[PDB]
Amino acid sequence: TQQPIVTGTSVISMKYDNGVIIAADNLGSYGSLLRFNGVERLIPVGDNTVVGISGDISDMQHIERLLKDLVTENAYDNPLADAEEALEPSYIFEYLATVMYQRRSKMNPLWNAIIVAGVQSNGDQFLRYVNLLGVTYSSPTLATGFGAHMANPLLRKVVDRESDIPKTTVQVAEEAIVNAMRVLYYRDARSSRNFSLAIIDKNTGLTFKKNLQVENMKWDFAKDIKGYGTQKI
Amino acid sequence: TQQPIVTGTSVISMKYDNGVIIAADNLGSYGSLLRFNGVERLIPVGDNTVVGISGDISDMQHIERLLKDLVTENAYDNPLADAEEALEPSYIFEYLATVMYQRRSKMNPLWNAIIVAGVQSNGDQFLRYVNLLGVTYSSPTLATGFGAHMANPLLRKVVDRESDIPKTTVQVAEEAIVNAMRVLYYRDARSSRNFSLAIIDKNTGLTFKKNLQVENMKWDFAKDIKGYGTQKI
Amino acid sequence: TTIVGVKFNNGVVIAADTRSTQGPIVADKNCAKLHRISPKIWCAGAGTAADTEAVTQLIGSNIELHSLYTSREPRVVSALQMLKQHLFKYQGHIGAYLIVAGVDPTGSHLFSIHAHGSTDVGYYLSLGSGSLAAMAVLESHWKQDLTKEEAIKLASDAIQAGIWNDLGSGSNVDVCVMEIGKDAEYLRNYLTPNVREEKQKSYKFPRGTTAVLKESIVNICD
Amino acid sequence: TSIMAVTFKDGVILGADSRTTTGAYIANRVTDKLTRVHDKIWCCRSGSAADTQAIADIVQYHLELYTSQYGTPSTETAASVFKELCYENKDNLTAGIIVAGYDDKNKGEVYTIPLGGSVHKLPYAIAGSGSTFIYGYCDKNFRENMSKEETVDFIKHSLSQAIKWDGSSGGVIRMVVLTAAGVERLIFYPDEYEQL
Amino acid sequence: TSIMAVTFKDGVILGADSRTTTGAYIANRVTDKLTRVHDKIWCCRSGSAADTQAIADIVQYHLELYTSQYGTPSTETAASVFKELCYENKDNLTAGIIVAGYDDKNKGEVYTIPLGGSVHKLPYAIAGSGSTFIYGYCDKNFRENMSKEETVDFIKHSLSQAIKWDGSSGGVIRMVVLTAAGVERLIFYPDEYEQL
Amino acid sequence: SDPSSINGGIVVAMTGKDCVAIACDLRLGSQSLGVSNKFEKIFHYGHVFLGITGLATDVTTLNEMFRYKTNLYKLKEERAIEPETFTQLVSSSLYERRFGPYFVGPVVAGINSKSGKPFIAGFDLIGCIDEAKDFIVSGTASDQLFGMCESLYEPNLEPEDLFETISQALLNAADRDALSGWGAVVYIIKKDEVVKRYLKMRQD
Amino acid sequence: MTDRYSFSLTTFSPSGKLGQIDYALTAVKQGVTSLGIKATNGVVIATEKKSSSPLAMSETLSKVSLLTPDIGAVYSGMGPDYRVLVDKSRKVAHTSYKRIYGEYPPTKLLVSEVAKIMQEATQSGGVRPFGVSLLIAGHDEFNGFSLYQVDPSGSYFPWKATAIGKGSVAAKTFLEKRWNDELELEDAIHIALLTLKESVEGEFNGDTIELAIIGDENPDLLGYTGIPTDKGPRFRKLTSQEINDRLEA
Amino acid sequence: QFNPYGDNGGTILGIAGEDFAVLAGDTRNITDYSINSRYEPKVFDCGDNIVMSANGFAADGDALVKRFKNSVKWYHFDHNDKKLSINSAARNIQHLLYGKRFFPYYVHTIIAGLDEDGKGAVYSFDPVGSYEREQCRAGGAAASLIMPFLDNQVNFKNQYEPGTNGKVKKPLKYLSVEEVIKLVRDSFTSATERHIQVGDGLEILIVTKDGVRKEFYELKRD
Ligand SMILES: COc1cc(/C=C/CCCN2CCCN(CCC/C=C/c3cc(OC)c(OC)c(OC)c3)CC2)cc(OC)c1OC
Ligand SMILES: COc1cc(/C=C\CCCN2CCCN(CCC/C=C/c3cc(OC)c(OC)c(OC)c3)CC2)cc(OC)c1OC
Ligand SMILES: COc1cc(/C=C\CCCN2CCCN(CCC/C=C/c3cc(OC)c(OC)c(OC)c3)CC2)cc(OC)c1OC
Repeated sequence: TQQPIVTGTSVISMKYDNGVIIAADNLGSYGSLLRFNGVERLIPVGDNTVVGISGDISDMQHIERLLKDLVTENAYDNPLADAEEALEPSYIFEYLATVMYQRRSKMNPLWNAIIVAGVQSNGDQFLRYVNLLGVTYSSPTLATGFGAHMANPLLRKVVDRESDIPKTTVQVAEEAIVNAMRVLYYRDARSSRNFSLAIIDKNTGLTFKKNLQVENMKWDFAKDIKGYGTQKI
Repeated sequence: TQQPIVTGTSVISMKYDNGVIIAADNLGSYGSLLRFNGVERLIPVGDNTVVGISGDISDMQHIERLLKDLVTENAYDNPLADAEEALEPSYIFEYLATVMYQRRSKMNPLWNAIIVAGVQSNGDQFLRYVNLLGVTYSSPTLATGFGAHMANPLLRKVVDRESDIPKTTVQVAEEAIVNAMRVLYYRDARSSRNFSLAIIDKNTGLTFKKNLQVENMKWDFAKDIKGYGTQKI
Repeated sequence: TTIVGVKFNNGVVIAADTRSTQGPIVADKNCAKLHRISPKIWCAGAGTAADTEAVTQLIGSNIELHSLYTSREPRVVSALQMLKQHLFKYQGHIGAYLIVAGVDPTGSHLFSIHAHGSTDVGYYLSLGSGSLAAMAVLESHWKQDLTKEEAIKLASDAIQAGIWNDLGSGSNVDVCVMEIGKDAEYLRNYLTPNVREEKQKSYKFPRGTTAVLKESIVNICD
Repeated sequence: TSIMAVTFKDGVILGADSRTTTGAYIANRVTDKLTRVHDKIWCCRSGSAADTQAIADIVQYHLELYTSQYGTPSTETAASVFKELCYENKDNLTAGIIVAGYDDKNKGEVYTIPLGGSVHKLPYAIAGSGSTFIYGYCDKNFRENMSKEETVDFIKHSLSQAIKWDGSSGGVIRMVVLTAAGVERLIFYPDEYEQL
Repeated sequence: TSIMAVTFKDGVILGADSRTTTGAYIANRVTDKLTRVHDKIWCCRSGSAADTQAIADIVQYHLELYTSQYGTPSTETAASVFKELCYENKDNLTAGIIVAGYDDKNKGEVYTIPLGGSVHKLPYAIAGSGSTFIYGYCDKNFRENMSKEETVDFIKHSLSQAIKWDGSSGGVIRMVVLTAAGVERLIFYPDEYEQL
Repeated sequence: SDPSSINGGIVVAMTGKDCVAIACDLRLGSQSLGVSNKFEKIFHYGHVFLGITGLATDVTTLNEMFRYKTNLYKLKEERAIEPETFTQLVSSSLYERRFGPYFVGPVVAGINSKSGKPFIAGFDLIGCIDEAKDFIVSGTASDQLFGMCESLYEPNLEPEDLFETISQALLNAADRDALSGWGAVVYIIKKDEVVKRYLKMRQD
Repeated sequence: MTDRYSFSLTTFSPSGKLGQIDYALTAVKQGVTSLGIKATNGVVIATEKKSSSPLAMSETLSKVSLLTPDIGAVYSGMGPDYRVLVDKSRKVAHTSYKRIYGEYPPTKLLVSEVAKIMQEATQSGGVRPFGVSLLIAGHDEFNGFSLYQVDPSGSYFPWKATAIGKGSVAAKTFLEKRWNDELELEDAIHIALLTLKESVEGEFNGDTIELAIIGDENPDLLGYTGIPTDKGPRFRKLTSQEINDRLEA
Repeated sequence: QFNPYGDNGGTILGIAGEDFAVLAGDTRNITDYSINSRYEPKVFDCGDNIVMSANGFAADGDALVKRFKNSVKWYHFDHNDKKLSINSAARNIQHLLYGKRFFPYYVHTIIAGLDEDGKGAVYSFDPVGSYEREQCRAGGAAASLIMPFLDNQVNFKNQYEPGTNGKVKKPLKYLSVEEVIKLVRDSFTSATERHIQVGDGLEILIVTKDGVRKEFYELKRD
């Protein structure tokens, strides 16, 4: 039983016709002080899986280590460590969802919300959520923190249900994500302009974009805004 | 019932053969923040009286203007406001004391500690203290806050009983006050280097020294202090 | 309680007031607050008295046991490390606040330890309710390169400021002088400036004043 | 929020971010925190928006009534009406206000009124939650009697740092310039002050 | 407490103020918050003095044992040991540590381990209560690969500012220079840095 | 809810010339209710005397325990324990319970069978030792006891003079205490012999 | 790890002997001779500082050890077993005595405590008896001066004077015809010096001989002054210059 | 939050003699462990040969004293300069006090003078107005230290006639002002030894048919 100190905000994600996109900003807040700006909160596991993380950053760093070690040990006495027996996204998630739940059940949680994004070896897209409570669920869109309030409603307009996934291309889905990221930067006070994004496509593999910035911002209308109701100058 | 916001630390003072001295540093702190460095906390009323105020600085400013109103009103219908029926140190004290105890009694204190210093018309030294409870007392030395704990012991080494007062000169008195102000600067975390000092002498009248600095500090021995126990370098 | 430590040119001196208080009651007008850890490592204690003695004797015991093992004179830094690691373990619940000074093969040392386990180094230190009054003095009269006699006077005036100006402190000043090439010097009641005046009357009673119901011998032998 | 007012040769400039927040949610990203209580008397508001809008509204009313009776009020008087409302109602207000204005007799003036209801006349004044981070910066960079351009830059830089570090601050930097020439409103957008 | 470590051309420098307080009483005005854990690996202490001393004591041991067995440890290794202690005992510790070290392979390195147990590698880091006031200044004034006298000056100025504003900082400014040349201790008194 | 004050009781001890005295009231109450008028609070192990005020269950437990320990001391050391040594045994046994202590206030009195020197000492509930050559007080009326002793006490009082003093100090203090009284006992102790007198006091 | 010897290593033989104790006893007999003497006002214990190589250091070879500032011990037999036993002994004097009564144990009690440790090694699972015998000399306030012998069996006895190791039978016979109950400390030292001579095969000086006294209080050896009720240790180890000095007799 | 009350220490004592009365208090004024003043009188002449002490929370004490003095002056104004007899002053004081029954004067009050028959009088008060005439009363810090002593050495309690063995109480012959004063002094010196709040100085006001006399004696200053 604890409280988060250094924290990361929204992780957003959705799935398109041939894979998943997931994104997260590069900020580690310390209460209201925006302390660390070079914080990578997307963690790729091999080449078919990215795990995005929000919440306590020390706990994130721990989970990070758990994931490298999961990879090291999958290699041990496994000549198929990069073939029929590589880490699958469903394996990593079930692992993670298992630890979160045990940690909550010892009344000493990992203070995090996790989305695991990837493509399964049969081509299937994987997108599932887990948090400090051990609660898990899936949806064509998934987001944590402010993202579940602001990002989901936007992303859900591209992909409302299951049948929308095949109709959604990677161009459309990526644009939706970059938009949502801007909305989040408009309205969430713990967000940063700089973020990272990752595509996990079943033909092109893992593409990992970093040092992105939120661009095309509308602020101009602010000059025409004066006082708080009655003022004229 | 309130809580203080912007604050002033110790006011310290004593009486010598011919009058009194009173000192106060020029700072208003905002909790741990050392916010304002120009604050004069010695309020002269007339030329036989200085009033040093610690505690909440908004309440001090209020008290400060009460004092001006008190000088204006004394001079109404009074051809003797510049002699005989001029404001006396004890009058100014009894008033403040009255207000303090009244505010306490309304459960809405003037969040302060006041020391009234001056020379009465007959020649007698006046030195008395009142605080946010309306508690009052007199002693050959007086101090608020840290001054009570660190200044008073130094000052009582000079004036330890009433019979010591006609023995103590202004130079000796003024010496003690200055050393005390330095000790306070060494050891009070809410204090300031810059301070004001006022001397009210029965023969020289009011002498008010602003913009004094703490001088003659011993810091050199700090080079030899390494580690917190076993470290040699 | 008021305790101080002052380093001088060739040694270290510690002093303490003599008063022990249960709330606002003086329980012992004359107790010694100066504790031997080893023949030339002395300690001044303020806080929960039981803890001040118990922690001082446990470390004292171990310091002896360890110097017998190693065939070396005990070092002040070892009392320090053993005190601190013990206090730290107990997270402040052992209310021990200590000024530990002494001479050993490495020289002369002055440390302070707070109950939670933090330690400090200095040429002069104080602790206790009288801490601020004493420090006021120290802070005004201290200078490097004191003689032994100056440091005794300086330390002794610091305790005095606490006695007079602190309600938690009073009666007498104890001093201990640990110089480098000589025996530790332990001056119990080095100052006794609070002697009770003669009373106006004698309250000795006439014999038989008290009413008795039964009288009896007690058997204390086998 | 991050607010400041700085005096210079020709007058005085007020500045502010434009972010008001309810928790971590940015309720308004184009807030106007620079507030007119007279032609050449403006204030920077911080604290409870309700408490602080209401105080400004009352002060506007008072100085307007003052004006019709005794002509133009001094900056010092504007500060006094503020202090009076803030001090006597200290139990039920969370307001931290910087009052700033221009006279031909007096040039530029800055008063800060913090949570006390205390009042302080300063060559410059910072306040708001973002202010803590730029205490050092401003103390090293304020010079008296700067030019208008110097001063606009000093505020630009300070406020961009406050916005950088404090998440309670952000959006646009607004300024209001008060000189004999009159009243000039300035704005500065993210893409400009971020890369400084 | 005000502390920082900055990496420059020939390694890294650590700076601390020298004031330890309980409430408003300065219990020690000549504290040494710069703490040796290996010859060329030091740390900056902020938080509980008990916690912070106890943790450093332990790390020193761990690195002394590492040395016996595996030769000289990297600055990152020292960081991992601080981290392990801090993260694993986060319920019972209150420590913000800065870890600084010289090593010929990667020159000077700076790690920060704040409350919690996170570990952050950076060009420089600031921490302690005094740190909040100099965030704006440090960010405007840091550049990589500074000379040794520029880095002393940058640290002297930041800290003097930190001390000016934070009542829980003060005293003397202590520095430790970790260079290929060895280990240098610097000290600056009030009558020197107050005039800055 | 204040364990040291559920049952009430007092003990005082003084030194005179080649003698010591130790005395206690006889009350055991359950708060306001008086329960027993025969709850003696003074014990002996050889020529060493122990008074215990505070929580009655712990008083009894502590007395049984020092019986047990001082018996073993005798069987091994082949002598009786001395007051100085026993004081140390008391102190260290109390500290063994530093974090769940017995709620008592011990007082030790006795003459050193080798030196003949008179010895008294007092402790708090966790074992801190107060050794003084004048008087030691403990109990619900300890402030009363302090006031009385500080006025009534002279050094070097002969045994029968000392008896008058200690009695008047105990008696008059219990009378300003709602939780003490119901009888008193006084032990006058010399290396030669020991006398035990019950006192006549008000019973309210 | 996995100490599976929970059964006893010293058993009763059918004759009724405890083999391992006899053998330990035997290892003592072949040890260098050491002796003790009780005088009216002191005790002396003595032994031979038999250097293996002359490259070894004499001081480094301690056979005489302070246990308590009023208690010394010396031995014959296996020296490492002794060193270990000394440290348990010192610790127990604190742990079961100083930390409970606030004073050092009387000499017989510390002895029965060393005896306890030794007995357990003749009975606990997985251990062999200690291969030493000790003479222990002390002074407490109620028993005055005393001298005890403790054996690997756990048995101990008080002696006016005794000796153990190689030359014990000769030494004991010689001691018997020189001991009266009116020796000063100084006399008994001289006698101890004589008795050692016979057992010492070669060079016989202050650097080949070790000597201790349990005697008067040395307030010169206290290390501090100011508490008159605290006098010096009664234990004193003689210097080579001290031994040599009275070897002229 | 704001707590409207404080403690300033002090101990006061009143003994009603035969044709006299005394009311004494220490002259020390404390806050926690600090000394505010070593001389700050606490026993006042009020006129009409009445002395009063209001000990406890000092600000409250002075409010009460001031109001009562005012009551005496206004009583003259309203009743042809009639003398406010001690019993009437006592009833007056009950009403002053009870007036604040729901925001009490945090003080314990004693007054002393002579009744209408010339006999010595002492009245003691609650913080909320309850009162009694009394032979002698201590109030404040050390009251529990002094009260049992005065029980013994003034009312001869638990003293019986030598030889009767508790059959005849020792007879309570009453005391000159000079003896009463010795008892007061020894009570206070006993007080200042064992209580950290009592010390510095002793001011005694003596009420006779000839008016009010004042005496001062120093106390220990630690
Ligand atoms: C920019 O707009 C904003 C304004 C505010 C509201 C600002 C007001 C701050 C409130 N306080 C902080 C300032 C300090 N404070 C009290 C100081 C604490 C120290 C305790 C203390 C108590 C005393 O009482 C006895 C003292 O007197 C001895 C004393 O000595 C100085 C110290 C309490 C109140 C908050 C915001 O979000 C984060 C915000 O961003 C949109
Ligand atoms: C007879 O023996 C005595 C006993 C005592 C009672 C024990 C003394 C206490 C000592 N201290 C006084 C109280 C102040 N103090 C530490 C303050 C509290 C620390 C808790 C804390 C923890 C935190 O977490 C890290 C905090 O941060 C959120 C925090 O707030 C800033 C506060 C340290 C030291 C006092 C005496 O003086 C009259 C005395 O006579 C000499
Ligand atoms: C004298 O001052 C000091 C005190 C201390 C010791 C106490 C300091 C505590 C400060 N805290 C800062 C960190 C913040 N905090 C609690 C709030 C945590 C944020 C919860 C959170 C969770 C989220 O998702 C799980 C969020 O994202 C959606 C989020 O947005 C910010 C916030 C409390 C604690 C330590 C210091 O340095 C080492 C120090 O010097 C500056």
